[PDB]
Amino acid sequence: RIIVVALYDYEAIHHEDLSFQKGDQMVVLEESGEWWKARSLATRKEGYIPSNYVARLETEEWFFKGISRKDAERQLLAPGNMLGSFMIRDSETTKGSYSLSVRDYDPRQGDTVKHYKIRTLDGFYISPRSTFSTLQELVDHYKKGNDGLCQKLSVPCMSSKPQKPWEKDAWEIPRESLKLEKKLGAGQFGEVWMATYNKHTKVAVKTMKPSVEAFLAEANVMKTLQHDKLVKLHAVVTKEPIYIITEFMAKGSLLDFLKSDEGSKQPLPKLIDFSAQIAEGMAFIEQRNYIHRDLRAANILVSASLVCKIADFGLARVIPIKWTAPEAINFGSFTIKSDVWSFGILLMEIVTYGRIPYPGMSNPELERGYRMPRPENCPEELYNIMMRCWKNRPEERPTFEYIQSVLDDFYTATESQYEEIP
Ligand SMILES: Fc1ccc(-c2nc3n(c2-c2ccncc2)CCS3)cc1
Ligand SMILES: [Ca+2]
Ligand SMILES: [Ca+2]
Ligand SMILES: [Cl-]
Repeated sequence: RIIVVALYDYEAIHHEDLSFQKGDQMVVLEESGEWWKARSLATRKEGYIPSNYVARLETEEWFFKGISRKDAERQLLAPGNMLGSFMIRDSETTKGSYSLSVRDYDPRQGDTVKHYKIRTLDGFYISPRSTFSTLQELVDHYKKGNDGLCQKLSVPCMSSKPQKPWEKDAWEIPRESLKLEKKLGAGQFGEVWMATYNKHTKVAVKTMKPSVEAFLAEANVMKTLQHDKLVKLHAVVTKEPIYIITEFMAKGSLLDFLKSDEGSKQPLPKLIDFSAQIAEGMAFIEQRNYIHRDLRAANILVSASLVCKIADFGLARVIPIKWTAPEAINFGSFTIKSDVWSFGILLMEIVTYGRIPYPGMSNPELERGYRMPRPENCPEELYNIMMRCWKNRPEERPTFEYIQSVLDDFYTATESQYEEIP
């Protein structure tokens, strides 16, 4: 007898899925991954529901599960929030513990987010003097007054409806299910379309010009590489020409967005954030021991809410020298370090708002030790990161883990990560 509650509103759009509202209790009948079979207690109907839409602490309006410090910082500084906006989350360095992230303001620094460790007793407390038995007592307390905090607690961080999962057992789909509506891009190997799946789910389809099974297997490799900074691979059409179905990114490629009007209005910390998300994705690729082979702003997608994701890596294997490292050009040796070089070039693209890497220079001719000069708006240390990425010896290039760690806390000293309260 398992009972869960709905965290968000969900309207059914399939044959056997259920419609429920925020707060509706339900009885779990079967747990089958992204989709569970359950029975509503309000409608008494048995059907399918998305797992990530229900919980059995998560039910609290001020708790956010599985999110990092940087993620909290991003979601709190997002539009729709104010001073005092806060959240309680799973600690990222203290496994099993919790942390509080609060939005603050201060001149000369702008809008910020402070983070406080929450210590579990052997109850909870931020300050040893003021202790609480439940987290709800903590939040209720600090909503009354700072009491040591950077700011008085106000309203929980604005919750965002999660991504609707792909329908069950729909990895291989019939072509008739798709209506390719608007061509977004074309190339030598195929084209890219904005399309609709079964009249309900907007997706992006990549049509591949005409081995079948081997490519299919490569796609089966890609499908298991799921990450928030990697484009979600939903479905595939098997009959030629092969269609690759992925999630739709509203603002398209990072290149086009940076060259766009809205992109030119994006400040430097936002660019740093973009490249930090890209670095995180490439770090996920790095930990899994894989290779992108073609890292550029053109191969990075941007969601509607300004989220940068890595797209279509590994497709290159089934087949850009300015983004390519010397060790990969002269000897065809492609490794993660060449991806680091490529990431340096990408960094340069992002700071220069999509500008061509070596302007005025043709592909031929680096041997004289020439590196791109630092742009006027580019920070010296960021340029230092670029230079570290552009090193002749591949083994002397930084890891994507380290690069991500540096870019994430680019404006924060290590000591200033979590505020200390006596
Ligand atoms: F399977 C895939 C389908 C489309 C793409 C794709 N390739 C490019 N863009 C998109 C894309 C566009 C819009 N939404 C999502 C992806 C934009 C510039 S080049 C990649 C993989
Ligand atoms: Ca500086
Ligand atoms: Ca500290
Ligand atoms: Cl029942």
